[PDB]
Amino acid sequence: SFDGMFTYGMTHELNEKIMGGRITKIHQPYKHDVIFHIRAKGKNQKLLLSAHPSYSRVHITAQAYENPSEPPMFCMLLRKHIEGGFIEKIEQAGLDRIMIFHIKSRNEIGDETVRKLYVEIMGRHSNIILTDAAENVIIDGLKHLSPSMNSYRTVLPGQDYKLPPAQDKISPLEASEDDILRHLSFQEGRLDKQIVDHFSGVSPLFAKEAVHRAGLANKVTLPKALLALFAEVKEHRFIPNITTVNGKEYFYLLELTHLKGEARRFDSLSELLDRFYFGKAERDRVKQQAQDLERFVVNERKKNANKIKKLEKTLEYSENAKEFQLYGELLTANLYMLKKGDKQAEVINYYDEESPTITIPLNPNKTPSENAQAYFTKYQKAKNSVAVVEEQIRLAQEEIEYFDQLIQQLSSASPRDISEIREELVEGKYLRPHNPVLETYESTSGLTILVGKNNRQNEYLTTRVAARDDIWLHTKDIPGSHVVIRSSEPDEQTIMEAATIAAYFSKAKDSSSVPVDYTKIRHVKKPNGAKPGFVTYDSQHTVFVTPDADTVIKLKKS
Amino acid sequence: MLLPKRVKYRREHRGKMRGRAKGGTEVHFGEFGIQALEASWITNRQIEAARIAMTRYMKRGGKVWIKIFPSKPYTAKPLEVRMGSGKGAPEGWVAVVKPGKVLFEISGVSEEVAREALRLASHKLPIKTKFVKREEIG
RNA sequence: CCGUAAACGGUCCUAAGGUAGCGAAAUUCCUUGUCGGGUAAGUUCCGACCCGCACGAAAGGCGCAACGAUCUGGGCACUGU
RNA sequence: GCACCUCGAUGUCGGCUCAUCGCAUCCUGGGGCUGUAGUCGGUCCCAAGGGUUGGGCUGUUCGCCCAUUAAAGCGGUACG
RNA sequence: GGGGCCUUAGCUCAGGGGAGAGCGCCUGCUCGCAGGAGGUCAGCGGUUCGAUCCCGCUAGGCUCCACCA
RNA sequence: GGGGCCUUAGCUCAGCUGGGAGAGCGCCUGCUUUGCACGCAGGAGGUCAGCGGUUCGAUCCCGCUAGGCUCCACCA
Repeated sequence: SFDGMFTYGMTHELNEKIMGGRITKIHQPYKHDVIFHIRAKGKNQKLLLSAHPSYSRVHITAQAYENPSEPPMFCMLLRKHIEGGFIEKIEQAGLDRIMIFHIKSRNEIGDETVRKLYVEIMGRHSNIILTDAAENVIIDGLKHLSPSMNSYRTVLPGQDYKLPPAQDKISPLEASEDDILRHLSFQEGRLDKQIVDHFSGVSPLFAKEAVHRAGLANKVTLPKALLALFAEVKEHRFIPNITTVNGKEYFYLLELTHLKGEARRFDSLSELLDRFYFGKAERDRVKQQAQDLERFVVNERKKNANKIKKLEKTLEYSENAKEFQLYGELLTANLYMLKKGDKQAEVINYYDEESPTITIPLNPNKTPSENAQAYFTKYQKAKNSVAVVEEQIRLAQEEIEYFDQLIQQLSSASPRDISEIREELVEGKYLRPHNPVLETYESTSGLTILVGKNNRQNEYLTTRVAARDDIWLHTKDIPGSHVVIRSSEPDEQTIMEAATIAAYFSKAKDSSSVPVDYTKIRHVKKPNGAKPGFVTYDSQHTVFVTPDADTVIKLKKS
Repeated sequence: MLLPKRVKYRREHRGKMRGRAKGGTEVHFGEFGIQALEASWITNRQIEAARIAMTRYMKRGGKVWIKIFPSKPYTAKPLEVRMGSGKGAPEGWVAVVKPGKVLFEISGVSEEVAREALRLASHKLPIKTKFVKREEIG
């Protein structure tokens, strides 16, 4: 993955791309992602420094990281200390996953003092720490750590910065083959793990790729393959690509011979990291910002399912109550003797020619007639239950359909979209408490495509925005986004592209050839008094599309 | 809850209640009504209580005509203070009701429904009441 | 004043906005603050939390053996209190 | 609230001692209605005859708590 | 409870002829620029031709008192 | 004695005026993490203080029993 060799390649690319330059804007739109607006030679650049627990990365992004919320205090101190300055050089601290940024920043009083910004990408131990490069005390850190919790390398403002524990490994690059083979000491076959815990900044993916490039593991066969790979990495020779075998993805700066799969080679690492985290980063963000809403909706869906099962239990208690009513009628037609303490009295069949075995009803000590009358009352309550529980089952399936749709719209939604879901639910009273912005796309033929991600956006889009003869698209019998094309005539290619966008923004995102329907927006209506977000339609046409991400990324307008 | 939304003066003299009713003596909108026999200030809270007490028991029937309106404000000095040092703040609104005046008017129901509704209204009022009806000489 | 997890960031104002050490105090209205000890029961007392209306460094701050016809709590013995 | 009596003096809180009076009655006595099965209860009558506690905290009345009791009643008498 | 000062952009504050800064968000331009979203100027009602600007009141936020038996 | 608010997982607490029980901390299971006790999903735990009435379902509405805070006046 983004190992020491990858950092070596990332430092080389950043030295090639952003040399000198000016950091005009510093934005921190999320908890772990920091955006630097580098004005380098030529055009503007957008450097991303991410310290996610699983998705931490450093690359030059190109998409628009929207929702610039109110900035946290680390971002404010970055704009106080770093903005207006220049970048001297970008170098790596050896072969470990440590990024050093040399910032020639002018101070706020007018003079110049160089600042060193340290970026560490260690998975869940990732952090961004800024030092003043003369005394090397920590001015601020992205994650603040205590002297007790993570006692080594305490990150506090004013505390002298300390480096991450040494791994006790040799430098893998420029290392002689003799050196490399005089310390791994292969005995029983832990080869990849030996490369991992003996060789600086090596992912297990590079070890498993090296043991496949060696072919048959051997005393000299393995070492020669590893030396060749390290020499290529040092020569800056890189072939960035994306390979996968089933669904879950992998990326590297070198071509993969092992774990053969669909291999999508990239031009540079910037487009590679833009295409890779394109879905995962967005998914981990609306999950981390709206976990309470989705937890509430899933819990309420479980409540409704348990409610339906316990209502079907009362629907069986309906048939149970009829037998009790019949027993009460039999007791009534015979209650003229043995009134005192009446129970297990044999009853002669009053109905049918069956003459079924004498029954022996047991009654409590109220009155011989009030027990049969109590049975008859239970029967009246049972038939009123037959009415009301069927009404409640109908309401519960309507609620489950709406909540499954809300799960779908929250699962495929962006930061702003999930917040708009929040507002919608609080309005619904479900959550205890103006021409909005939407998402737009441009087709191949220049036709504008509007996609509504939330039901509050969807009802406004369907009833205010789009005019007549606009083709409206939705996935057949599966919840999805509502896609409308604002042109009088839709080209077949436009319809295909909008159907792929609607299939991508659906519950069938990880499906193939998912059904989609398209019709004019004049043919959609909604009932009054029902749940909002319910749109029904008639006279529609069906086409089959495959929800691939490439087409959606290509069709962006912004 | 009846009150004027704007007044010419917020503080007025309390006035006098001598003599009979100047107007509103005869029932001429509804069929039955309450005729006042004594004079006192009627607070709009009492008017609201009497109106709800009539309207609830007349859930099916005609509307109620409220012939009195609390146009005169009364001032209430805050408690535990010395006498004088300026007139106090206005607290509420009362209607100056003289004997002989018609208070509430009902038409469109039966006789006993109207009598019981007027009795329930009269038990909320601070004045002696009587039952009157329209006279057609005429 | 407003945020952000003492400390840092934005703004007004001044000469500058309380450092160390103490803290419900001979200082705390709320208030008999909360917890624990002591008693069967403790608006007093003791030890901590800071939530210090309105502690604070020679109008000195925090501790301190010995000392006091000093003040405030708790025990043994002793008794007509 | 007012300032009628007292500024050529009407000693003001809380306790101790001694009490007395009115029930709008805390218990004890006699009853009605109870959604009063019995015990225990709830509400409203008639009834002042008698009795209505020992402590910890705080100057405290009051109040909280401990242990009882048939109950640990409200007030007036220059807040006796 | 009684005097005095304010309620103005998301935050902090200036301010009878029709109202603004710094920070927070954008816009193209390679340590600074020239522009835009957001203002019931806390609300009501009177004087005139118009009120943030003058006034009588309601809620709110600070400051000083609430003493003698 | 007089009014009010609550008793909900081991702990701190929401649950909108009856439509079918949860957040955080806490205890386990599995994944992941080169490394600094920095991550994720999935499980339990509740007769909603105890009992019995109402209706088709009651923490919610009702009656009857255990409990805890508030709320009540001095004074010279």
